Amino acid sequence: PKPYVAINMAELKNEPKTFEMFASVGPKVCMVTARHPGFVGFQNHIQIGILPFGNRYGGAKMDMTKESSTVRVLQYTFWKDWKDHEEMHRQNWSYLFRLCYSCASQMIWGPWEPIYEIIYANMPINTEMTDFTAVVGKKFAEGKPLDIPVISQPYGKRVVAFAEHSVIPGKEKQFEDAIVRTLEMLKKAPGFLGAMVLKEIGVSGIGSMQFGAKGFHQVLENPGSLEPDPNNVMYSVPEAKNTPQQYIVHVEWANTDALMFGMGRVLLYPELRQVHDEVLDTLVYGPYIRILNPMMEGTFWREYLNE
Amino acid sequence: PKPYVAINMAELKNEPKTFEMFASVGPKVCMVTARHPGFVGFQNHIQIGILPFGNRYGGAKMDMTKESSTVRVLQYTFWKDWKDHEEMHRQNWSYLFRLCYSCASQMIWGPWEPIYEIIYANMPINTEMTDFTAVVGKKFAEGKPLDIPVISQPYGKRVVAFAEHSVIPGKEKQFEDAIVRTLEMLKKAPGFLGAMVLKEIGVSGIGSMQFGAKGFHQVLENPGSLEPDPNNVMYSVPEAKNTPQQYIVHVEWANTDALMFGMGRVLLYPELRQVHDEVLDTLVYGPYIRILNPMMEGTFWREYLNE
Amino acid sequence: PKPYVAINMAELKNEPKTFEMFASVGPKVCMVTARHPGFVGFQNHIQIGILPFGNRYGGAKMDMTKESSTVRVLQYTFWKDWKDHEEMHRQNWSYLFRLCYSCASQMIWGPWEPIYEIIYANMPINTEMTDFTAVVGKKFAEGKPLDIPVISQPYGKRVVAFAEHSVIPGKEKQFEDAIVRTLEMLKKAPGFLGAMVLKEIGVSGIGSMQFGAKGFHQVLENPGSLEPDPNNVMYSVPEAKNTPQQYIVHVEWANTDALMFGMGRVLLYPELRQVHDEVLDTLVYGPYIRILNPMMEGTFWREYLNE
Amino acid sequence: PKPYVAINMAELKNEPKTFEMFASVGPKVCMVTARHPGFVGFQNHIQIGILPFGNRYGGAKMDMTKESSTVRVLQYTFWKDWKDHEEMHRQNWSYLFRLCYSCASQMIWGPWEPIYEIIYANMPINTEMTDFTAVVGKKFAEGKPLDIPVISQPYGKRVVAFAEHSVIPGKEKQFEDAIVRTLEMLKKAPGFLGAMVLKEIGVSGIGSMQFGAKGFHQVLENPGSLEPDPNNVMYSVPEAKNTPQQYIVHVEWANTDALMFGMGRVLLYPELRQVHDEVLDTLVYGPYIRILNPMMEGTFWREYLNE
Ligand SMILES: [Fe+3]
Ligand SMILES: [Fe+3]
Ligand SMILES: [Fe+3]
Ligand SMILES: [Fe+3]
Repeated sequence: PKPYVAINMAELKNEPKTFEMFASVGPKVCMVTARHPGFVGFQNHIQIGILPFGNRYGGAKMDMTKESSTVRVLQYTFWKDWKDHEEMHRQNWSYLFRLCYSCASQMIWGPWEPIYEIIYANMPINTEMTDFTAVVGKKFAEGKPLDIPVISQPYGKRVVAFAEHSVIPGKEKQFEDAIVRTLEMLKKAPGFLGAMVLKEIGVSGIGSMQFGAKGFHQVLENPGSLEPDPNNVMYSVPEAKNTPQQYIVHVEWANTDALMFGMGRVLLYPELRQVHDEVLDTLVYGPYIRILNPMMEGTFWREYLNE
Repeated sequence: PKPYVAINMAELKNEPKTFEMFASVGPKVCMVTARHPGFVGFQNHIQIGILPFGNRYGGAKMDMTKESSTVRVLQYTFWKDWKDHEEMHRQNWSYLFRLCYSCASQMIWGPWEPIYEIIYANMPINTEMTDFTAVVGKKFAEGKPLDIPVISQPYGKRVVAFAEHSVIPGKEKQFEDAIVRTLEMLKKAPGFLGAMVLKEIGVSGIGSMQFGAKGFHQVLENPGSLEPDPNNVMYSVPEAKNTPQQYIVHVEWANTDALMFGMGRVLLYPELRQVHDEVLDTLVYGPYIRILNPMMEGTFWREYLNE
Repeated sequence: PKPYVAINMAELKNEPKTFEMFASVGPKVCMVTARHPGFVGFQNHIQIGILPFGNRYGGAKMDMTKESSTVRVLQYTFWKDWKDHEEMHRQNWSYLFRLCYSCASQMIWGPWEPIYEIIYANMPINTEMTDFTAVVGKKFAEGKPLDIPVISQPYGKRVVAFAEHSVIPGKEKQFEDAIVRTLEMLKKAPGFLGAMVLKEIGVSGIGSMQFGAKGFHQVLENPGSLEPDPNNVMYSVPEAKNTPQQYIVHVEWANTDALMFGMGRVLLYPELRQVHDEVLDTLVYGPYIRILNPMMEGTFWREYLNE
Repeated sequence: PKPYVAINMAELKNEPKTFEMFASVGPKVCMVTARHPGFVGFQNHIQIGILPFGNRYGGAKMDMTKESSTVRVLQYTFWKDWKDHEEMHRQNWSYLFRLCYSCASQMIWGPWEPIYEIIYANMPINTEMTDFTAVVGKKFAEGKPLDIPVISQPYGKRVVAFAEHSVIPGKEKQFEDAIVRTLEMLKKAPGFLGAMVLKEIGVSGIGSMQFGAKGFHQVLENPGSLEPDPNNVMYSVPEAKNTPQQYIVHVEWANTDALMFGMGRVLLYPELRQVHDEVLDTLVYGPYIRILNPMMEGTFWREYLNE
């Protein structure tokens, strides 16, 4: 079935010390998160660039890593119930906070952790190029050759278009109907590896280190080994849900060329352009498209999705 | 069904500013072109070199990009009816002319835009290496394993042999029969990714910036933001059709080695050489073979072709 | 009287080896050509650049020799009858083919040899700056001061505007009348050294190395010392004549500045601009203006012209 | 059916001028060779190294190209009848000799051209990585999935083990029986792309430039544009057949590691070692194993082989 998604967002200095901490601390946080039985996996991204839309964002390009002074991370964790995410944080607060806080020296902004429900998903399991022979054989043995997925390679061997949208109040249903129609046609593009639509349902105060006064002081004064009071979070997840309603349209691609022209299909193919125009008419903000590299992931989240 | 093809040809300085403008302005032109419902896609090429034919063109080689001071572009746009191309230009002239004119500072020759009909086509849909598992599965589920195409990868990951021919008046039928027979045998060469024969039917004056006196002066005097009179084009598309009749034989290949020895099959394989000799006996000019890289493309034109 | 003109066109690598062969092989070809009594001279050009028309071809300039990776040659041979050119080639094929073929290692495109009739000529004999005293004296002694020409210096000491045009079918007479009126007024421009209008009447297959299948294979397989079958040309000169009709407007100038502002007189001088507008209204293609340096020439062709 | 094989052998200076002539002159010779209807294709190799057999040839390695002062070529041409090869050489002698003689400046040894019959062949058609989807689809449509070959990529994208053997007189039958059993088992090794056994039936004197006294002087005295008398060869092909009987065991591999450990299977796998020991007991000379790169080839010879 469809899990809920927590996306931890932060911006850090673009320097080797940051990427060393990704390799040291990242796996630990993931291991702590996996203590909860509602955890069904994760997909962690670094932003490598921005889709320029021709020259609409003419200072951007799809790979800005060599030039950029910062790196933005977007860490998806998937949950059977979004309340599992909140329980996990509280049950493991002593490990989690101390781990996360060790990133402090590299932080420029964040963490900010909105929660989403998945309202549409066409996402395959990941496979390495070594796996497809056995996948094909199993599917033909089962009499289901239609179930043979594209090869979506894990661990940094594909790219993600992360398309931010916020919708005019009262237009959410028109947006949702038109974006599904759009993605159902978009899957014809070469190198298309899957898509899903995330609809924000709120924000995790504890995952965003957003406390009341007491916890705020505990964070600012912290030597690194004392927890802020997790009961000092002043708001529930739904209380922080944004209006205008926010969505993420998450589309995966074989490479940045397939991304650029594949996403471009909603502008260049007249039939799809007419359908996607109904999306555009609903927007307060967007589409703003970040280019992401899914480097570290627990691919079994897609096994849960498609069961 | 078979679309018509407009091929915009130009020669520009081989320098980074030229390729930057390809990345900034090119997508804009394509987006404007896609406003017309008769537009079914595009395939935009840079010439990377010239087939030397042994040492017949001993100064040429298949990849001259490092040494060449110029870059030739050949931009295919595909149309349900060629008149759609003419209508699109006129309906969107203010955007198109101003976009296109921004390339002027890099231009050495062109634009020149002949219009072609497709008299023969054996062209697959494009697929990325990630896609072939799902394509195979669907074709077997549909009971059509013969319909499984070769893997023709989009966006700069294959090469094109662009073979110019002009034919002795009265020999067009002999040319057309023998070239089809040739291409039906050529598809056995390894790495063959498809072929088509384009027969010129005229030239788009508006796409070639070829006006009467009034438009000529408006082009030469232009600050960049004023349109030449699009009604000042003095000839219709068929009025400029060339005699001797011109053809493009367009053959796609996995790589330049497959191209070199695959096209060479019409000289090296006795059975095919006898067939291709009937092509050669009809020619005023050619074959002259440009090596093209299809870098930017709207691959859905092959979906239209093969429906 | 007016001779016919064959223009051998080719594009070669811009490197010292190419120019060394011009000095070694070029004179030999010309010497073989002078074996025929219908040969009345020659004028051999390298293209040094392209007229930018302001910034219509903003990437071009009048002298591109330092940056360009290729060099284009345009070799005029003049003939009492165009059939003399065809006879000469066949009678001397063993020398000519082997001489021309030794250029192969430098060739990128060509040879392509259209044949032209001269429909208008205002061209003086060449003289060096040392000659003018005797020319002046001789003309006054004869009572013919009007026969004193401008000083048109031979052997690379003037420049040529090579202006390509193709004309809308049915407008040939309007083009020809208007271009003659244009050139009769243009001769007032400072530094004007003469003009002629060449009208294409066909293409020499043998001079273009355009054979049937048999000769094509003999060319491609050639070690350099065996002739392709000269009777294997499959078309006569007039059979290859182009429609739309092609013309060359050939104007000679004291220097590239005189050329730029002198040719510009058809745009800058209102009275001449009105006349030349009648040329522009007839065009399918052009004017496209190559800047040529006449380096090697047999100036006695102008003596034949002016007798 | 099984063609006959001519293998032209030579050793040339290992310098870029040698490889430029391979690209310029090589295709010309092949085009001349394809004039004969008995020609069914070719496979041209450069030796990249020598299999060291541990340190039995401790000064050799599988890739010696960076260090070696020479390059050895082994050019296979395939013929319906070996007499066709002899006929082809004599019928086209003036082109062939002059083309071949242009290699003189680079030659250190050769040419030497033995002729072979194929007594065993397990060789697939070549395919590029782009082709296999259609090959699989076609074979399943034909109901013959067992006929799906390995992917044997043409044009320098695989390697060849060229294993020289000469056999004790009277042991040819034991050798032939044991090598076929060996190769039938060897096809199990990973990356095995095919094998064939060539049995020498003679030597082409004309292809080896081995004339009588008259032709020898004509060769030594040649300016490059005169043929030696091709009828001055003093021996027929079978008159030069070697005793001890010579064989080539030709095995193709995905890469040099597959080659080293795959050919090594006859030493490392006890069951196959016992079978291959019967080959070793018959030998006067060998096995000596050259590592070859098949760079230029006419892949359709395998289409003739497997029909
Ligand atoms: Fe979290
Ligand atoms: Fe166009
Ligand atoms: Fe000529
Ligand atoms: Fe041979």
